[PDB]
Amino acid sequence: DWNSGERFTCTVTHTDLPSPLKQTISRPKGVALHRPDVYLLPPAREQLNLRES
Amino acid sequence: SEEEWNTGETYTCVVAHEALPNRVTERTVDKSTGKPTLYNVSLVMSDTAGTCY
Repeated sequence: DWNSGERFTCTVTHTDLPSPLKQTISRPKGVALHRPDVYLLPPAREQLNLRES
Repeated sequence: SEEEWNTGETYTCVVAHEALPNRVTERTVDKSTGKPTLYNVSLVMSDTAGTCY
C-alpha cells in the first residue's frame, strides 16, 4: 500500500484544535523515472604517487 | 708499468697551443675508457608513464 504510487501522509492532529499535518514522509512516486547512470572513477596518478592515501 | 693502467688509473694529457682559444686543453682515458672490453649498462627507467605521460 505505501509503495502503491501513493505519497502517504499522516493525519496527526492537536488536542487544542484539529490541525491535520499531512506531511509527506513518503517518497515522491512517479513524476519521471530514469536510470541513474553510475560511473566509478579511480584516484588520480598524483594521489597514488604521493603514497599517502 | 703494466700495473697502474691495469689497476684502472685514469691518465690525463694536457697541451697548450697558441691557436687554441683557451690556450690550454686536455683529454683523458682510463683502463675502462680505453676501449671497454665489455659494457655493464644496467639502466632502469622508473615510472615509465605517470603525470608527465
